[PDB]
Amino acid sequence: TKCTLKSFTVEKGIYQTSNFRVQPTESIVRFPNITNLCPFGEVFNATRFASVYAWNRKRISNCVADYSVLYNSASFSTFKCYGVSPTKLNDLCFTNVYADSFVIRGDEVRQIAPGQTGTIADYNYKLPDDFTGCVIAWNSNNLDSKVGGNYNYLYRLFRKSNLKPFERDISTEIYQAGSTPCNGVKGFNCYFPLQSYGFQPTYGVGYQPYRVVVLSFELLHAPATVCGPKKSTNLVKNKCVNFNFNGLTGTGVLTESNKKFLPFQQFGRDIADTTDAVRDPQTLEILDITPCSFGGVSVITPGTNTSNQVAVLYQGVNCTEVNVFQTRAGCLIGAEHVNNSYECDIPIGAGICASYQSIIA
Amino acid sequence: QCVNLTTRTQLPPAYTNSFTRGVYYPDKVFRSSVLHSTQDLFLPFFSNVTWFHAIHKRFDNPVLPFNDGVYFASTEKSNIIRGWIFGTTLDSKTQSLLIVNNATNVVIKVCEFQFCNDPFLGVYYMESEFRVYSSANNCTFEYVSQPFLNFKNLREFVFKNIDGYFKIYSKHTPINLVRDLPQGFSALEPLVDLPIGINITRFQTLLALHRSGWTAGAAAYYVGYLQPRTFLLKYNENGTITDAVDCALDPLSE
Amino acid sequence: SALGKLQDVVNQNAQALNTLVKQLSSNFGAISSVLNDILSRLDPPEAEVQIDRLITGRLQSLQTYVTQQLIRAAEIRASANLAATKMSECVLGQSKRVD
Amino acid sequence: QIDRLITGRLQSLQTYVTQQLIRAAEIRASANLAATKMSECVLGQSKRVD
Amino acid sequence: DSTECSNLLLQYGSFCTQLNRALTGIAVEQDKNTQEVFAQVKQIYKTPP
Amino acid sequence: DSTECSNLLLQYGSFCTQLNRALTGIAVEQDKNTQEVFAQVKQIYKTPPIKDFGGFNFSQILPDPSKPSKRSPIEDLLFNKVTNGLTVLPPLLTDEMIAQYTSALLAGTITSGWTFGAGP
Ligand SMILES: *[C@@H]1O[C@H](CO)[C@@H](O[C@@H]2O[C@H](CO)[C@@H](O)[C@H](O)[C@H]2NC(C)=O)[C@H](O)[C@H]1NC(C)=O
Ligand SMILES: *[C@@H]1O[C@H](CO)[C@@H](O[C@@H]2O[C@H](CO)[C@@H](O)[C@H](O)[C@H]2NC(C)=O)[C@H](O)[C@H]1NC(C)=O
Ligand SMILES: *[C@@H]1O[C@H](CO)[C@@H](O)[C@H](O)[C@H]1NC(C)=O
Ligand SMILES: *[C@@H]1O[C@H](CO)[C@@H](O)[C@H](O)[C@H]1NC(C)=O
Ligand SMILES: *[C@@H]1O[C@H](CO)[C@@H](O)[C@H](O)[C@H]1NC(C)=O
Ligand SMILES: *[C@@H]1O[C@H](CO)[C@@H](O)[C@H](O)[C@H]1NC(C)=O
Ligand SMILES: *[C@@H]1O[C@H](CO)[C@@H](O)[C@H](O)[C@H]1NC(C)=O
Ligand SMILES: *[C@@H]1O[C@H](CO)[C@@H](O)[C@H](O)[C@H]1NC(C)=O
Ligand SMILES: *[C@@H]1O[C@H](CO)[C@@H](O)[C@H](O)[C@H]1NC(C)=O
Repeated sequence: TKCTLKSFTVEKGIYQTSNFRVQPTESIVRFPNITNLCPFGEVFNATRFASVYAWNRKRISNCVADYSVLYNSASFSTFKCYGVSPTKLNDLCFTNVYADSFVIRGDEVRQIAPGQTGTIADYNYKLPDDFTGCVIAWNSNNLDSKVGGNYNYLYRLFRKSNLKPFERDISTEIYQAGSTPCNGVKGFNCYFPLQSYGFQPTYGVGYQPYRVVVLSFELLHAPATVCGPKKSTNLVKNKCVNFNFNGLTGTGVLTESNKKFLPFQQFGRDIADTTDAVRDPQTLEILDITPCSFGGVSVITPGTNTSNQVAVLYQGVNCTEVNVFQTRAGCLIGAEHVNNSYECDIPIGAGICASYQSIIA
Repeated sequence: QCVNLTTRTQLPPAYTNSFTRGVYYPDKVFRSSVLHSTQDLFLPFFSNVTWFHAIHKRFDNPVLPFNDGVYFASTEKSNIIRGWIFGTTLDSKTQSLLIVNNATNVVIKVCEFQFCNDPFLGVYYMESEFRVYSSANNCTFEYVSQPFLNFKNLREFVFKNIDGYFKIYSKHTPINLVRDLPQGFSALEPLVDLPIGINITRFQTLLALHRSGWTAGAAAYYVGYLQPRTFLLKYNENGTITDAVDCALDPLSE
Repeated sequence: SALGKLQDVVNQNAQALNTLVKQLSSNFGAISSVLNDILSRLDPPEAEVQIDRLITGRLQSLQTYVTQQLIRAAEIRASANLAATKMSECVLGQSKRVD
Repeated sequence: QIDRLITGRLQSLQTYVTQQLIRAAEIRASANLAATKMSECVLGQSKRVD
Repeated sequence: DSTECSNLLLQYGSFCTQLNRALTGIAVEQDKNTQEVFAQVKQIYKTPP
Repeated sequence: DSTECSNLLLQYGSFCTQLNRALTGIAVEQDKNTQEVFAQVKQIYKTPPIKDFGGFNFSQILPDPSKPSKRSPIEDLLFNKVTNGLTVLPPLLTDEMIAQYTSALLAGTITSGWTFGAGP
């Protein structure tokens, strides 16, 4: 009070000196129930993969993509992400996800990167320099190699020009290396472009089949719908917490509500357009958001010439949320309530007055 | 597969009064016993809405400009109206949106379709005729959902394209009026928001033929256009919109 | 409409409080009216500017509210002084003042 | 540019409205005094000095 | 008459409604003042000829 | 609850202190207004139990013993006919005590004339 009044002597009276703030204790982040996961089983766990030339492209939209399941797996030898980091993949959201799947050799995994060169990048699968996404590769000698030789996997070895980024060439036209026309016959100087990798189990680690899935993340002006899973912190009621319900954030006490919402409605507003009711996304129940018990802190004191005893009034604050007496004005601490009636010396409010005789109210 | 329909009877389109229909919830916010003034794409009260018929020989399936939004009213019995055609050029050059309700479910697709000049479905007296497209090349979005659906049923729909979001609001109403729109109040609940992100400037209704040539089942529908204006909506104790005021209709409502 | 004078004061105070609450929903030229959205969507060099715009808009609203409350307080004080004069002169005595 | 002009003109208009409210309060006090003089000096004889 | 100016002005909220309400209150207050001062009789008295 | 907003708000100085002090002055002014209007007597007068006033009836303005609020029927009708950092401070005098002050004034002006306003 001396600090507020800028004086070392305080006259008898009540002085509003501060404000009592209930501090938020927990953070409650409830978003919708985790449903509709992205089809990563039909990409990674596919029974057969495509060749590098006719590489499969699967467009992934309108689902929840959990990338930590992929990142924490021990079955992948390469999980190199270009243009984004794996830790924040699970938080960001993308418009569409392109999953390109193919089989290449062990020594050819390095060529699936921005800015690289080789047969695969020049003639089979070319990645842009400005590529945002992840390259995931794992050994598949168990499935894609047979003892006689698996000749179901093919690669382009010849083309007149290099491929553009994200281009597919499935043409089986005879490559013309000379001035002479090929005329469809694999004679002198005219070779067939697509050659096969004879994948056998007894091969070296640089020649064994590797299944590669390249995920391409783009953000376009359309609404982004491939989002990562959002966790749901265990709801805490009857405490002043910071709530985040479906992107609506605030601070309040969440209590049970008797308001019956219509099924399409999620939040509740009063006359002054402030959110006072909300629907929990996990469990369809209605919660009232009562603002935390902020109040004024007033100091009731006699003159410093008389005594140094003080009392504290918390305006509009119940006594259970802070010589403690409950008044309609608020909670009064430090004053002894008496049943006798005297003249008003220091006004408290709601018919309550304080006086010095100790401090009585 | 496409089939030209050449047994139509030429007739000018009709017009009628909107009364106090076309109101929808502007947001997902509960409000109790309060009056809320909102600025949004709303249908004007007592406005001139275009009336199209399907009767036998009338088969009204034209292509109309979408403008800023579409209010679709349907005085429907026996489920003739099944879906809508949304797009800009309605060919494979651009990307178009298809809404269909067949005998099992509702399918919403955003793809590069080649639309027929006369697209329709068909019921044989069993649904065994689908002639609405010839191709589907590049799909961006697919969504299969639960089915939305004297004239006995009244179906109100509001379609909006805001910030790449397609809002479909709908309401089912049990009526017993024979010919025109009934006079009353019914606020349209929000049904589904679609992340489409595409340009739409034209639309076309999809009907169903009756085969036993073809016969058109008795149906009637109404097209209204959404304009940016202010409504004063009344919310009761239970939180439903029971009445509305158009701020630009007359000085009393102003 | 017998008690319209008290009802006008109650309605004016409630409407002024409601307007002061509804001024929080205005961005005042900023990208959003919510401080959390600005603090989560932008870096502090531009969030400082947006928060400054929200601060000056809300401060102008609060100054306007306090000024009109002071004017209404002066009016109510004048009415209360008149009421005290009527209490002293009409109730506690007989007044010769006409009307 | 319109934001600068809007905030300047809005501050000017708010200042004008505040001055008008203060002057209206003064004129209301003067009018209440004039009504009191009309009641007590014209419609009756007043014993109040000056 | 600038529509862009009004669109930017709507971001500031209901300041204009407040100012119009205050001016309307002053305008009706002036008529109330004249009514209180001069209309203290409901009978129009006339002097004899 | 934004700490960055408060840090930027501290650059503007003591505007908040001026606004709080002005509102505090208005709030104490309302209590002073009520004190000046209703608390003009320091003796709480009561009417006699027998209401023999020479034919004059004051039941509509005297407090009703049947009502818990101790208001007059006219005062009861008057009370029936009136219907983010924000706090509402309660008035210093409750409605019961303001009704008690009006009851004391009515008892004084009925039983004692204008004598109670000028002395005993
Ligand atoms: C149904 O009628 C429409 C309208 O004439 C036909 O659309 C025309 O198709 C021809 C195909 O050679 C085009 O050259 C015309 O430009 C089209 N006209 C319009 C207005 O689109 C449609 O082909 C007919 N259906 C069938 C199956 O013949
Ligand atoms: C004074 O007036 C009151 C009210 O006008 C009278 O009370 C009424 O008495 C009659 C006769 O029993 C009842 O029928 C009414 O219902 C009473 N009115 C109320 C409001 O209670 C009262 O009798 C009058 N006289 C005295 C001496 O008190
Ligand atoms: C693919 O197979 C592995 C090996 O059993 C399994 O652990 C994993 O869950 C499967 N699915 C995905 C999406 O990786
Ligand atoms: C959400 O999932 C939980 C189980 O994790 C289930 O008990 C609850 O009913 C679900 N709620 C909805 C709305 O689906
Ligand atoms: C509706 O429009 C048609 C032509 O578009 C016009 O003839 C008719 O009078 C209009 N009705 C009303 C009520 O405006
Ligand atoms: C309706 O369409 C969906 C999607 O094309 C299809 O799966 C379903 O079998 C169809 N039902 C009928 C009855 O045609
Ligand atoms: C769209 O389809 C055409 C042919 O159907 C194809 O040539 C083109 O590459 C496709 N574009 C995209 C973006 O898929
Ligand atoms: C949408 O389509 C219309 C008609 O084709 C065209 O005029 C308009 O420019 C298009 N808008 C966009 C954003 O492509
Ligand atoms: C709300 O609904 C209940 C029954 O569901 C009904 O009794 C009550 O009257 C309704 N309230 C309003 C304001 O319509």
